[PDB]
Formats: sequence, structure tokens, C-alpha cells
Amino acid sequence: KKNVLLIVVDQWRADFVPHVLRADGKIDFLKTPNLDRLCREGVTFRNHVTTCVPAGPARASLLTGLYLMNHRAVQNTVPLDQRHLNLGKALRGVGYDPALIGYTTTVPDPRTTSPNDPRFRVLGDLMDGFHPVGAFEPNMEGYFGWVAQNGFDLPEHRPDIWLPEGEDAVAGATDRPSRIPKEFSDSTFFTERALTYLKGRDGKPFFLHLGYYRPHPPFVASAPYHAMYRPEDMPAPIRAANPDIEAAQHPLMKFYVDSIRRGSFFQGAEGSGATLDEAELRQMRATYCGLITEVDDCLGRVFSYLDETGQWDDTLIIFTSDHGEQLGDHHLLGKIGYNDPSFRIPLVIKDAGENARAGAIESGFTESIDVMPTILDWLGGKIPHACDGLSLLPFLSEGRPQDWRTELHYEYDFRDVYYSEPQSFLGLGMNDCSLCVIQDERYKYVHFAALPPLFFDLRHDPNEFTNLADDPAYAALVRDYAQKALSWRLKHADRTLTHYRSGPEGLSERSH
Amino acid sequence: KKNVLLIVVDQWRADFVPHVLRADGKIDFLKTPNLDRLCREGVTFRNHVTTCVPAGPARASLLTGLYLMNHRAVQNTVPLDQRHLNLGKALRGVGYDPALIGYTTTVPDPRTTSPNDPRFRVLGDLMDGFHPVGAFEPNMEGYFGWVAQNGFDLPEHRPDIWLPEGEDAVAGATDRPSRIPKEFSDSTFFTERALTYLKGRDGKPFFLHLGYYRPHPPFVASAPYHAMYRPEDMPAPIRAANPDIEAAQHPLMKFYVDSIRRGSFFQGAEGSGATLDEAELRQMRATYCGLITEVDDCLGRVFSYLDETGQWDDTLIIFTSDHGEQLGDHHLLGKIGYNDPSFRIPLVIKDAGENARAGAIESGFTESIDVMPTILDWLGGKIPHACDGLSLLPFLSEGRPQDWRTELHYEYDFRDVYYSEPQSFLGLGMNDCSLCVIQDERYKYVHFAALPPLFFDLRHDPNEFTNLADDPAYAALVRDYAQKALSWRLKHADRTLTHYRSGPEGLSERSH
Amino acid sequence: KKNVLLIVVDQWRADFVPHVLRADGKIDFLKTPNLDRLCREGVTFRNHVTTCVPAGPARASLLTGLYLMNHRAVQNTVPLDQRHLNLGKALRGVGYDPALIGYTTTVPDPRTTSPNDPRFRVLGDLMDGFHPVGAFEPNMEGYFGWVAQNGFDLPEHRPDIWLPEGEDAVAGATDRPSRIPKEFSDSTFFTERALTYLKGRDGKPFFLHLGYYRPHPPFVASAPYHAMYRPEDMPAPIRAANPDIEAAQHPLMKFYVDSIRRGSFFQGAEGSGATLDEAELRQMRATYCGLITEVDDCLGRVFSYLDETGQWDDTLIIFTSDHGEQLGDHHLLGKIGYNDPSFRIPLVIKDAGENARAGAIESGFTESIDVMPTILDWLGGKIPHACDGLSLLPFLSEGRPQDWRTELHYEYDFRDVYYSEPQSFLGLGMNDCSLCVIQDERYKYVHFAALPPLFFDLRHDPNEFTNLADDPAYAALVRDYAQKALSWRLKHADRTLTHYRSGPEGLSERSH
Amino acid sequence: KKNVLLIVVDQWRADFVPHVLRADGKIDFLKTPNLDRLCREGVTFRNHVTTCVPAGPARASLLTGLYLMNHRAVQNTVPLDQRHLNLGKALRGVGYDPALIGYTTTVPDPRTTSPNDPRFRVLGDLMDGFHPVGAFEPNMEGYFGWVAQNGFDLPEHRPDIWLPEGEDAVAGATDRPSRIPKEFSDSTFFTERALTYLKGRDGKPFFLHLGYYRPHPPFVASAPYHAMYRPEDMPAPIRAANPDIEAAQHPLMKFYVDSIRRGSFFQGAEGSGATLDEAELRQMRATYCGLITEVDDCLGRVFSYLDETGQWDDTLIIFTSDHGEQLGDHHLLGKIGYNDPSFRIPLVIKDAGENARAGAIESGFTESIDVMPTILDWLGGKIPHACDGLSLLPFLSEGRPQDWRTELHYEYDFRDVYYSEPQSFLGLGMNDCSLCVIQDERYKYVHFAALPPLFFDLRHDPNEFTNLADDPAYAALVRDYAQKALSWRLKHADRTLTHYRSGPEGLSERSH
Repeated sequence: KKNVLLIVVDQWRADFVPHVLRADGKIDFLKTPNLDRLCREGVTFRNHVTTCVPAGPARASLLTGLYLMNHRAVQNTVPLDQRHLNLGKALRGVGYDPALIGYTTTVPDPRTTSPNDPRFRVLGDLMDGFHPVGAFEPNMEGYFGWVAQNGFDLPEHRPDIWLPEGEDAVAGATDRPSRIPKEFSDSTFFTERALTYLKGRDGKPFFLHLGYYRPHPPFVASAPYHAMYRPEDMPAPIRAANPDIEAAQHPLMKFYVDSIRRGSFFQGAEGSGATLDEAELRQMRATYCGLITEVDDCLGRVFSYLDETGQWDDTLIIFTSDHGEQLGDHHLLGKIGYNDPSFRIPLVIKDAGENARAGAIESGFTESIDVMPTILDWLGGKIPHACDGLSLLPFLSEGRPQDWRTELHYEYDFRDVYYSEPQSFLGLGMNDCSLCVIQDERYKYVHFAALPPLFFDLRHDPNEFTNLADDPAYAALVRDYAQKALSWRLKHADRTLTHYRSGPEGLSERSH
Repeated sequence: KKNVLLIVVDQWRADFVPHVLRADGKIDFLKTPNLDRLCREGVTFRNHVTTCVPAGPARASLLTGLYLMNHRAVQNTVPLDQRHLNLGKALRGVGYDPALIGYTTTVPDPRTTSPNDPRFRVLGDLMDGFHPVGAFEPNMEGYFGWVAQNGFDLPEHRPDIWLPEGEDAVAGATDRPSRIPKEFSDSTFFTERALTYLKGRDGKPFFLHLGYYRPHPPFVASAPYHAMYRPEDMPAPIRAANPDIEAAQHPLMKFYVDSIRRGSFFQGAEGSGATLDEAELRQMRATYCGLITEVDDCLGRVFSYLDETGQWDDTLIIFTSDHGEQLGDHHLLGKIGYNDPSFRIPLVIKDAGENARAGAIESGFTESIDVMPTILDWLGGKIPHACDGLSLLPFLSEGRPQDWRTELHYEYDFRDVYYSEPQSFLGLGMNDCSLCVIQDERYKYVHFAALPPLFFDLRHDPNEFTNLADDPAYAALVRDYAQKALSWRLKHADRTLTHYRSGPEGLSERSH
Repeated sequence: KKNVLLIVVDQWRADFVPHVLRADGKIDFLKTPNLDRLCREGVTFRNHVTTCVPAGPARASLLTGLYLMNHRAVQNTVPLDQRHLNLGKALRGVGYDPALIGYTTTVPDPRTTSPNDPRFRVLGDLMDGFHPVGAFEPNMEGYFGWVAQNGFDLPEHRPDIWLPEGEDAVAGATDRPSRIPKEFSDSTFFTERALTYLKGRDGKPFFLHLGYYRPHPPFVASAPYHAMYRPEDMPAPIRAANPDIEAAQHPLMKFYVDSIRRGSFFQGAEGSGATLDEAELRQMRATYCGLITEVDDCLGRVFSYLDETGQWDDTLIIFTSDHGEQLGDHHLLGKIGYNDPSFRIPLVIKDAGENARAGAIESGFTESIDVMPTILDWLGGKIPHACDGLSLLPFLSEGRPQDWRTELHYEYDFRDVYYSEPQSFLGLGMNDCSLCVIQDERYKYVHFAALPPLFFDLRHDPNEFTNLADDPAYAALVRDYAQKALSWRLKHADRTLTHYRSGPEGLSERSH
Repeated sequence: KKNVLLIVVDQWRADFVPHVLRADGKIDFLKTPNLDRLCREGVTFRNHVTTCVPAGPARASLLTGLYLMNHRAVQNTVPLDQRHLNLGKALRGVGYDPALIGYTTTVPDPRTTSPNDPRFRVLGDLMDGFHPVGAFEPNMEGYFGWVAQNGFDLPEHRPDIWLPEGEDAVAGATDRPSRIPKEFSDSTFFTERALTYLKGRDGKPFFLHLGYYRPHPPFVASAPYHAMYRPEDMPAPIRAANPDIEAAQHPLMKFYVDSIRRGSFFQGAEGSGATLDEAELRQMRATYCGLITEVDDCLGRVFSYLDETGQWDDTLIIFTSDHGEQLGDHHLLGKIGYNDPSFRIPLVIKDAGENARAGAIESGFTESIDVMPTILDWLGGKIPHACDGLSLLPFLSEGRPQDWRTELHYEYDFRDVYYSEPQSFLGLGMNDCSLCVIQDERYKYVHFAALPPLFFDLRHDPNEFTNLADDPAYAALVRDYAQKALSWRLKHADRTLTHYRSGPEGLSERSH
């Protein structure tokens, strides 16, 4: 039997992975023993990125194997064209039920449904082609129903379960637990769904997308996770001397430094993200780590079931996140812009049976578009023609292919959506609000469609504080990176039908 | 606020409705206090039929408002063409989430998905366009997972929970409970799903299809429902002197009398349905009533939640079944052929607020195709052009429209499917294995595509034992009924585009 | 090489076929030597019918192999659903270019094109999937352009080329030629298109739909065709003693007797069709025969090219009409209602090489739905599942299959269209304005959806003057015919997906 | 009334436009009095380019308003995805019949038709959505049929009409006429189709795509066009000292210099294009000019009809070409690679009525993608969201918009097709065989996906002989152009659905 468990957490940064911290002789300041098991048994990818943010775009890339340039689900609230083949439909093509827990944050194609469809009132709903066995549901109704049915009385505004405990609590970064017990947390919910699904399968081959919401905000944790980590033990946020000097690097930086609000990160909180002080940021980070360890605890329950039923060694397990989180870096909160911490994400893969490269940490450059092709390759399917990504399976056996990519790529589109509208500030039209990034071990280039470009020397400036793009002494380098990214664009134009040929012998296909 | 609760039970006969029994001065030999509440508050339809059987075809009609002649999902295991507009998609068109609990038994259109799709391994899966919030799942995996997660240990073959209690139990009609406790029954499962969904909604307007599996077989009940009714208190089965004399009426009757097996009705049972004796049939009926009262008990929990939250008077509640059940009538078990008990089904409708016709029992002839138009009319939508059914709303206020139908209609297709293959016995090709029925208070005509027709005088022969179709003295009557059914065929040809017109002023539509 | 020439004339009656007239010892009062060649070399079908009228519906049946009950292009100006597979697309499936001359009178599916599409201003345009190589074009623009480019000056209203010659001419049935020379006639036009297409092919395998407009009205002929036949030599029209006694048979008869206008049949004419006298009707018939012989002359040019290039013996030639013409019968002009002369049409088929049944006249009952399956069978394709018709090829070799149909069937829908609106007169809604007909050598039954039925004894009443349906002594017969037609309905329900099955081994198909 | 005549010639270079030659004080060495009329009455665009070559890709751009990056019809023989809205369908959306003469060289989408479709045996057939009124047809069957029907006897291999006259003629560049009389030329054919269509319209509003094949090769002309121009009077070809020094600039240059054959340009000719001597090249150019003047003569007939019927002042006339022709430049023949002469094309536009800018010559940078939006804007339609081009109408009135593009762009894909397969030579995979170009008055940058880039200083090196891209002193410039092209890529990502938004008020659209 072959099973696939695709664990997709939300908003979990690549530098919050203990196996890699320990590899580099850093303090592993959070605990994730179950993720650590996967790392010991599998391959940990240390230069993995999501190809776009935030959740909608990122999950479109993950679940289609396409760049944002191809999928066009460019922001939350923007439709995903039905024409793209997604992992759910592809899994049906190899005889697998595409069972899904969590959410995909997918807006339907308006050509396919009524303009009155309630799916158009929310950020996104379930992507067509999956089989939902544990949905969050829009407005988290699935979760809240489950809490209510478990007999826990909810407040009148149900997200107020995430206010810190106590009538006197000040909303924001907090050393108080949330107002929801651990047993009724969202992470418990998703886990119970997983266990229910796996028990229903009763040994039959499975695919399961196991989605967790955490550590997405609000940054508040059920007891005792809220108190598990000390703020002084957390890595310091990396940021310029003040928000104004930060914002000076680029107009998009300025937009987000100015506009991000604390209430988008802590339930009920007032004020700007940028004005959080170091102590507050450290508490936030400790809470974030609490959330992370709550997921890991829950994963241990899923893993225990696989072990007890003798399915662990038959399961390909992929752990990843949809995207990262600034976590105060550069005066930002969230997953926006162009900085590494918004895009870099974990990826750990444990093959079936004893893995050839168990415990290895891979520096080859991998992108979230690669995960769908990997899964399909593993299950013996054809990788669709149209995918931009490649299978990672060679990494599990012999290593990085000679001809593998030599740069990481990602994209961000910041056109106006109902809750964040930078266009007027920036002076831009809707189709001119994007950027792409290309990077390697040495240099990072950020190319904006209609704003200035950025270029960082990552050996000297690993935290991206010193734009060099407009320095004449760097002209040849910036040229070279603009040129690599331009080649990337041309190599990734849509491939739907481009292998077909008419000719004297009729319709054919080209394979090379 | 306007809500819709569409309760769809499975295999529940119209003559197992206490309100109607009492109206006709019969003993109401089963208890259904919650259904009785709906009857007291709403309109009970006493001449309602499903337009086809079994579950797949019936639910296609229910959920599209189409005859089988139009929907073509002619048997279980036969695809439903994606072109038909179903209630789920139509509900999205009026801004409602099409939440569904239970199942639809729908085989996908092969033009829309891979031939490898696991949905093609089972009878049917969920119909496209619904939002599942409590699926049985193929092979009842949803249920069995929920049982397992609740900590109940299941047997190795999970349907063996429906063997009668005790190692010594003889499989078949039984006075022993099943091996599943009430708290872990399927009806409990669907109810918990309903309550979870409604609690998640938290007062917001809803549509919910609340599906129950019971009283579908196996005819075994959790304690103490197995013992709730005495076999001597049940209505006697209505059948000919012996199976051979029964089978003589028609070749299709003979097919089913000969082939139906007890193991399709009682878990693990051996032998033919037809050879059950009167005592066995009475026990089966008592068990069936047990199952029915277990549903009604569960409905009381859903209704209690609506009452406690003040939503009862804002909810249109429709109770119906997908089809009926022979229950030993005519030596048959199941939902097959042409007899009234396979097609006649409950229908009770309680409008929002104090109903103008509360407690009324309606004799107007209504068909399951009418339910979708009723729901959409009630929610202020347009009834799609293509529907064969009409809205029932006039019945809730002034009564039967002057121009309402004056005959009931239904259809059955018996072409070969993997578990029941009458073609070779009958001598027929696949496109020649159907019948249609037309009836009124006086006469019933059964027209077969390629076998002999049947005609019953229902005043003299209410139980359809004496075919008159080949009696010359009935030629004018049979003529008249063949002619009504033929007019019916012509009046119901597909209406997808037939209202459109080209002409000098361009494209238009005709409304009358 | 295998070629197919499908010649489709318009409005040509089956009883205007000399080979059959001579077979029955009648005077062959018109000349058609080229059609007579096909008859001598092939099989002439004497009981062929179009399954519906007028041109749009008839050509939908011809070009899809579907009954009107399935195709739903129920009247002129009503869309043809894109879902039906037509002969053009099927021909592409066997590697043939679906070249077409003439017209198909097809209204596009509004779901496929803008509501502003100019194709919605006319009766119909070209059916999707054909390759036009000689279109009439809407409003006959293709023709009129060709005339103008040939240097003939057209009148200001271009159809006035069909006024009889002379300023003093009275419009109507005429012994004067039209105002267009033979060399610039429509039949010359289509022929020149054919020859141009065949010369372009230069021996390569072809399919060609060679459409002629004639003998469709206006009943006026280029010289000397207008004078070729004497009115006294024509068959007398068959009609009741006066229009009122005619109209009494049925309300639909009354509608058409009352409403048909002469200007729909003769350019510029005033007055009712019904009031034409016997002399006028005889002239009309002589003109009609003139038109027919002009087509036959033109066919001789196409046939001469096939002969000179050695392709005759490699070509399957099918000659047929879209429908017939009342030609004064029953006080009617046109193709309407239920009478034999509107539906009965020629069919002659000459196979490649020396035909086994050369010169034979076939009485087996054949329908226009059979022609598409015949063509595809001949070219080695699969007959689509969805076709209602069957291949005629067995008739060319061994004869009528044992299991061939034993009745002829056709349909007419008379719902309101911009130029003919019987609904208010009849008292009917749009979906209640149809009939179907079933007949054999002895009896004819006409079943109306919502009007009275008709039944004729064809041995005693070959011209359908004496309705017997309401005669009690005929109850068993009418019963029997209503019953055959009802079986026909059930046997012909849509077959798109009904051969597919889910089951344990996955998706399969049933072949029998 | 508003009419549109879109004249699309084939293979006509921008520097073969007399009005522009005379404007720049050059000898106008060819005569085109009818094109000159349009120039005197309208606006001549002197910096117009096709966005890709050869014919298939170019006509996809022209007829969709999309870059090659979006349409993906990347080479001849590669399918055009049905999802793109083309001008034919858009014209139906404004109530215009999309009449077309010539050809579109469009390979159908294989998801839409059988793999056996004969349209897959040729380079391309007619694009879906047009109404053909004068097709060349695959293999020019339409033309050759018309010749044959006109009574001209064709040779056994019909393209041998383009061998030079005389049994002794050497195939290649020639001072002999072709073997087809002027009256039976292809340009006469298209013209007769136009006149036939316009006469059929009889004053009603029209759209007509009037396609000419000439001056596409074979470079041989009917008498006396073959002798109309002296070889010594032609502009000299611009090329390096020898083919090897030419080929050294870039591997793609080398491919084409090496592989192009004379038989692709002159009927029956042997040998390489590159080895033609100056005299031969001059003759070729004189023949090419002959072909051009034959088109112009034919246009005068169409224009005469518009004048005689009083429609000239009601017609928007757009004259353009699908692409250019190297004509010996850079040792090349054809439309390949990256040089200006393959991409630069005429564009002249005469508005209805007396034009505000009659006689003006516009230097604003315009691209073939702009033509569809112009036509639709002119006819009062919405420009589709998805178009990459913009309407040119502002140029006809006030001039170049302030915010108009400041660079020209084009693309070439050279992946393997049946007749030209550079991949193995180049060492490339199929999705790595493309380039894009960006240019302005001063500099030209050619960016290859997987080969070296090129950069020209057009003031010093107008004929693109000196690549500077690898010169360090040009690093900042090449950077700047790579960066403009990269911004171009990002600004032109697919726009199908990217204006839609979900949100609290339901589905909406963003306009800015």
C-alpha cells in the first residue's frame, strides 16, 4: 500500500525548525519532537520557498504546481481559473480520493457559478476537486459548530474566544491564555478530523491533506501553551533603527510599515504593528512558538495512529507551510512584500520504508510548485504538462539533479483588495502592482513592475537592509540577475497545448 | 430570516405515516410524534410519489426537478449528466449555501473526470454543487470513522455491526437488537451532524438537506428499538397465494420474485425474499417501525434546537423519502418494479409562521419533481425552465390549483447493473428495459417499452392483483390511459432552450 | 478511395420520383433522367420519411441522427443545443472534411455566443462543425452576390427576381418565367460551387453535402423551365369539398387552412393558399416540376464531372430531401401538420461499385435519422451511441434486417414563432403544441399532446379524410397504436451516458 | 452606417511603403497608388510591428489582441487555445458578421475536436468564430478549384503554376513570368471574393477581413508584373561580408543562415538562401515589388466599388501585414529570428469621413495587438479585459496619448516543427526555445531564454551588425533594457479573471 499525508501548516517560518537550528549550532529555542522525528527519518529542505503569498495565492501554487504568473490567483479574493489542473483532480486520475482537512482559500471562477454564490462573500472556499473531510468552513463555521456541539458556550462574537483571559486583559501581545481550552482548540479539531478519516479508511490506501490553521494569528494560545516559552529566550526581531528609516527603502515597504494594524494579529488589539516594542515582539514570538508546539503535539496523535496500525512505513509524509511570517522583522507582521521571512518555509519529506538519506539536510533550491509533481510522481502518475514545478523524488535517493534550478523564485501581487488598498498610495493601476524575486546563496534581486527594483548582497547584508540596485558599481550584477529572471519568465510561459503539433501525419506531440 | 430544512429519509412508505392512518380511522401502529407535530402544523400530502426508483434515480429526480426521461440517471451506477441544473447550484443562485447531510448516490459524468476516479467504484457519491457537512461517504466510511473515533471497536467486516446480537443469532428477520448501541447508530450520526451545522450557523439563514439512511435495510435496530413493536400488531403483507401465481402476472414480477435475496435486507442472511413467512414478515415490519421511530426521536433533537433558538417559525420544513419499500407486498422486498408501495412516499410541509392549512391532508397528486421548484419558489428564485415539476406553494395557501395534474406519473428502468441483471431473462436490450406508470383514483396503467402492459381497476383491485390490459372489454379505457401517458411524454420533452427564438429583432424568449 | 456525395434538395415530395411512379404503372409526368440513373444503379426507398418539419427541425434530424424529441430544435428559429453530435463533427472523427453547399437553417445555442450575434436575426445559419464551400448565406446573400458579380443587375428588392416576367404580370401561380436567367439561377449557383469544390479536391477523398434550394418556393422557374410541363398533365390535388369541411377535421388543420398565405409561395402574391382553384394548383404543380427538372439538369453536370474523373464508382451517392410539400393537398401549401405529403421524401442510395440491389425499390420503413448512421458506417466510423437512427447499409446488400422497425414515425411542433403563431387560436401553452405520428401499411395514428388524436384506415382512406379515433369500434386499434407510439417514446429516451456503469472494477460500458 | 475593411497582406515589409519613403526623401522605387490614397487620406504608422512571426503566431496576435506570451500559439503547427476571445467572436458581440477572406493559419485546440480532424494535417485552418466568404483553404484548394472552374488547365502538381515560364527555365530568382495568367492569379481570386461579398451585402453594414497571400512567396509574378521593376532600381540587401561572419553573431543566426533553402522561396529551386548573389537578390526584390503592385491594383478594384456605392466615407479601412520578410537582409529569407525587417510592418488607417490627421505619419510605437482593440473601440464595443493591446483611435484625432508605450515589443519561439528543427543544433529543450525583443529609437535588446542576449546601438548600428551585450561598458544600458522587458512581462500576465473580487458585498469587479 502507498499512502500520502500532506501536512500543510499556515504561517510557519523556515527558521523555526529545530533540526536546522541544531545543524547550524544555534539554540533550538522551541520544541517540536514530532517534526523532529520526520527530520531524523527523512530529508529536510532548508532552502524551500512558497512562490507567492498570502494564503490564497500560496495554496494555488501548492495545489496546481504553477507559478502565480500562470495560475493568476494573484491575491486573496481573486478567482482561480477553472482551467488549471489541481492536485485533487490529478489525484482522482491515479485512483486516489483527494481527502482534505483545513481549507484552500480559493475563490471560484465566476464563469462556473452564479454571481450570487455565497462563496463570493468570503476570502475563499474549498477548491473544486477535493473531498472535504474536515473543513474549517468559511468564517470557521465548521470549527465553531464543533466547539458548540462539544458543549462549550461561545461568546456572542465567536472570535472573542481569542481575547486574552480575564475581563481586565489588554488585547495585543499577551502572557495570558486564550479563552478556549486546549481540548476545544482549532488544532485539536483538525486532528480529530484526521483521526476520524484515517479510522474510516481502515487500512485502505489514502491521500490526506492535513491542514492546520496554526500558527496563523491571532497570536494567543490555549493553556498551557501560552506560557511554555519565555520571551527572553526568543530570537530577536531584525529591523531598522526606526519605522521611517525602514520605510525609506521602498514605497511598498512604506505602505505596509504604515498600514499594518495590530488587530490583524491579536484579537481586539489597537494600534500599529510597527510600533510594537522589543518586549512585545518577544512575547508574540513566544506565543507563536506555543502555537507551534500545540500543532506538533497534535501531529504526534496522528503519527501514533499510523504507528499503531502499521502504516508509517507505507506513508509518504510531506510537512510544509503555505508561507512564512515577518514576525516583526522589518517592522512588519504578516506575509507581504519581498523579504525572505515571508517566503521561506519548512519542507520535510519522509519516504516509505527506511529512507536513503534519512537525517539529511538539503540546500538545493526548492519551491512549493514542486510538491504536486512530487506527490503525483510518487503515486506513479504523469506530471501534468502544464506544471511549472518538478518532482523532488531524486533528492530522496541520489540527491540534487545536475540540471536542477540554481536560483529561487517567487512573486507578489499587491493590487487592491477589500481590506488592503495600496494602489492610490503607490500611484499604480491594478495590472502594474506586482514584483518578482530571484535569489541564490549570494544575491537577491527584487524586480517591481512599476516601482524601483532592489538588490541585496546576502553575504554582507543577509537581512536585506541595503539596496544596491541603483549603485553603478553593481550594474553588471543587477544586469545579470534581471537577465536570469527574464529567462525564467520566458521559460515558464503557459504550456497547456504547446507540445502539440499538426503536420502531414496528423496530430502529434513533442516530448523534448 | 428564511430557512429551509429538507428532511429526506430513505425507504419510508407513505402508509407508515400516523396522521394519515388516524385520518382514515386506521390503527396507528407506529409512533412518530415529531413527524406528527409537522403534520399538525403543516400540510400532509397523501398522494405523493417518487418519480422513479431506486435511490440514485430517485435522488436525481428530487434534486433536479426532472423526470427520469429527462435526467437519464436511469439506475444506480448510471451517470448523471452534468448539464442538468441541480438544487445545490440553484440554491447558490439565490445566495444560499447548499449544505447537505447524508448522501445523493450520484455517479459523476465521465466527461468531467478521469475514468480512474474512485467515485466510479461505488454506487454513487455526492452530487456536484452541494456542500457536504455530514456525509455517509462511500462505503459509509464517514459513519464508521465517527463510530471508531467515538471509541467503539468495530468488527473486521464493519457491516457485521448489523448482525443480530449473539454468536448464536440466525441472520434474517430478528427479535434481537443489532450489535451497535443507539448512541453510535447511523441515525445518531446524521443528527449530530445536523446539530453541529446548525450551531455553526448561529442564527444565519440556512438551507440544509438532512438525510437519514433509515429505515433503509438492514432491518435490524439498536436496542431498545428492536423490541418496541410487536409483530402481531403490524399490518399484514399483501401478496398472492404463492410466489408462482404472483410471478405469473408479468415477466418483470417473475424476475424479482425469483431473484431477490434475503441478504440484501438482513445482514448475513441466506435464502430468497419471496419465501419469508408471515411471522418473519411481521417481525421485519416491526423492526422497520423501530427504525422509523429512532429517526423520529432523532428529529426531535433537531426540532428542539430550532425551538430553543427561535427559528422554528422562520423555517420551511419539508419531510419526505427518496422512495418506498415493498416490505413483503407481492412477495417482494425493496424498491423495484411498478407497485404503489415502492413509489408512494410521505410528504409533509410546514411553512414559516402559522400555516393557513395547518393539519390539512391534501389528495392532489404530487410528485418528487415538485420539491425543488417549491424550495426555489419559496426562497424567491426563478424556477428553472428545464424543471418538469411545479411549485407546491399554492397548496399551502389556497389549495390545489385548478389546472394541476390529474394523474400521478412514475418510471422504472431495469437495465443490467452489476448486482442485478434481468436482461437475459427478459430477452431485452439495454434501451428497451423501461416502463412508465400513470394513475389516478380509479385506474392504474403500467406501460412497458418491450413487454406486456398492465392495467388495474383500483376501486375493485386496490392491490394490483388482476391485470385487465388484455381484456377486450377494457380496450377504450386502456386506450385512454395509454393516450394520457403519451401526451405526458410529449409535454415533457426537454425544455433547455425551447423558449428561445431568433427573429428580426434578434434573440428573444417566449414566456407562454 | 471512398467518397460521399449527400444531395439534399428542399421541399421535394416522394411521389414526384419517376422510378417509383413507373414501378406502380403510373404516368411519370416529370422528367428526372439523372435521378433516374441513381435509381437504376442503386436502391430506391419508397417509404422514407423526414422525422419532422419544417427545414430547421428536419435538417437537425438529418444532421444529428436524432428525433425531434431528442434534438429539441423544434421549430424554425429555435436553437439547436450544442451538445448533440452532428454529422460535420462526426465526419472529422473519421478524417473527412465536412464540406457543405447550401444551408442547414440552424439557430446557434445562446450559451455559446453573444446575444447580439447576427445569426440570431435570421431563421438559422450554418450548423457548427461544417466546412462551408457554397453557402446560400442568410438572406441568400451568397447567391445574390454571385449574381451581381456575374454582372446581372438585380432589382432593388432582390427577391423580386422571382416576380413573373412582365410589368403586367399578376403575382401567384404563373405561366410566365421568372425574371432571372437560367445561367444565374440558384440551382446553377449551387452546382458551380460543387464543381469548384470537386475540382479543388483533385481526386482526393471527399465528403460533400450538396444542398439545393429548389424546389422550395417561390414557385416560379427560369425559362424555359416555366413552360416545360403542361398544367393538364399534372396530378390533381387531393382535398375535401371545401376549406370549411377540410378544416373541420381538427383544429390544427383549421389553423393552417385559415392562415396560410399565397405570398409565402409565390413572390408578391396576395390572398389565401386555400382559395387557389384547380387550374391554379395545376399550374403551380407544373412550375414545381420545372424546378425539379432544373435541379436534375444541374445534377447531370456534377455527375458528368464524377464520370470524367473516374470517381463515380468510388462514390456513395445519397439523394434525399429535407421534407415534402402539401402542394395543395388538403387545401394546404407548405410543410406543416400531420399529412403524409409533408413528411414522405425521396431517398435513393447508390453504393460504390456495381450495386447488389441495383434498380430495387425498398418498402422497408426508413427515416431521415438513418442517413447519418449510414454515412458513418460506410466510412468505417462508429455510429454514435446517442443516434436514434440505424445504418441502412444492410438494405444495399441483403435487404431489410429481420428486426427492422415495423412503423414509421414523425413529429411536429407548432409552438409560436415570429411568422406563425397558432397558440392563441388553439388555446395552448408553448410546451403543449406538439404531435407525433406512427404509421404502417394499414393504419396511421396522429397523437396530439393537448388536442384530439386522429386515426386513419389507410387502405380505405389513403388520403386521410376520415378520422376514426373517436369511433368506439376502433378503440382496440387506437389503443394498439397509442401503445406502439408510447413504447417508441420510452425506447428513444436520451442515450448520452446511459451505457456507462460504476462498479467494483471501476468505470465500464455496457454494449448490449 | 459604419463599415470596417481590415486588409491583411502577407509578408509585406514596412520599408516598402512609398508614402514613408517619400517622406524621408528616399526614392520610392515601387508603385502603390491605392495604398498611397489611404496614406493621403489617413494616418500612416511608421513604427508598427507584428508581435511575433511567422504567419500562425502573427495572426493569433492580430486576431486576439494578445502577445505570444498569452496566446501560446507559439509557432506554425501549434494549437491555439479556445479560451482566448478572438476578433470574430468579439465582432458578433457588437452585432457584426465576421466575414473573412484569405486565411488565419490556426491549428484547432485538440480538446475541442477529434484527433483525426483533417485540420490537423496542415499548418492551420480557419480560426473558430469567423465567417468564411473566400477561403484559400488548406493546400489552397479554394484557389485552385476556382482556377480550374474558370477553365484554366492546371499542372499535375498544382504549385508548378509558379515555375517560371518555359521548359528551359531555371527555378529560383527569375526575370520570367509565372505560368498563371493575371486573371487567374491568387490576388485576383481574393479580390473577386471581396467584390462578391460586398455586392451581396448591398449597402448593409459590414466587417470584412480582406486577406491577400501576396507578397508571400514564391517570388514569381504573373505577366507583366514580373517585368515591371528593374533589378538595378531596387534597394540593396544589407548583409555581412559573408555567411560565416553573419552566422557568428549568434547561434540562432547560424541556424537559419545554414538551413534556409531557396526552394522555400522560389518554386522548384535548389540550394541555400544564403548563397544568393547580389544580382539574384535584386531580381527577387523586383519580383517582390511586382507582387506588391498586383495587390495594389486589385485593391483599386475594391476601393472603386466602395466609391461607386458611396461607402468610402463610411468605412474604417486598416491596411497591414501579418509580418515582414528579410528579403536577403542578413543572409536570410523569410520571417524568422530577431531582425527588424521580419517584424516591422505597414499600418495605415483611414477613418470614416474627412480624417483630422489626413496624411500624417505617426512615429509612436504600435504593435499588431492594438488592431483588434481599435476595431472594437470604433464599433462601440468594450475592449476585452484580456487584450494586451490598446485602441489606436486617439492617434486618429489628437495624437499619441501621453501615457502610450515608449518601447516596441516582440517575441519569437523557435521550437521544433515538422519542417524546421533547430533544437538539436542549439542544444535546447522545447520550452527553452524563445526570445523577446524590446526597442526604442536608440537601442534594441534581444533576450533569449537559454542562449546569449544581443544589444544594438541603433544610431550607430541601425542594421544590427554589432552585438554589444557582452561589452562591460554597456552593462548599465543592458541592465536598463533587461529591466524594462522584465517589467513588461509582469505587466502583461494573463488578465482573464484578475479584475474580479470576492468580499463582504459579494462578487465585484475592479475597474482601475
